[PDB]
Amino acid sequence: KSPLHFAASYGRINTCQRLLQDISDTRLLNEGDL
Amino acid sequence: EMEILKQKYRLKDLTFLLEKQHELIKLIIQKMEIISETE
Amino acid sequence: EMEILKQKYRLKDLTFLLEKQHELIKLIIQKMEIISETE
Repeated sequence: KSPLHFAASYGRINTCQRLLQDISDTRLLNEGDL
Repeated sequence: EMEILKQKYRLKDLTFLLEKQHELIKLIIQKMEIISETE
Repeated sequence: EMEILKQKYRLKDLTFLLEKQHELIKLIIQKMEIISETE
């Protein structure tokens, strides 16, 4: 969760591909921060 | 009035150098190793 | 007219500090570990 909020906020594209290999997973895809 | 005008030219490239640097700073973050800070 | 002239001296080293920094920023990119970003 917080890794994805970190990695997507800085363009770290390869870990962004790595965390999003989980299929049919959307709850953490659109979760918000504080 | 000539003195301020060359300072503006000396400032315009100065920020231009910084914007090239600031884009370069993002490239460190774009490609770096972070395995200790798993968080 | 004395006030603007010391600002030019205070600006001339300021960009000079930045050019030394900007060359130093390239050295991070010149020597860094990038194994996660295979791309």
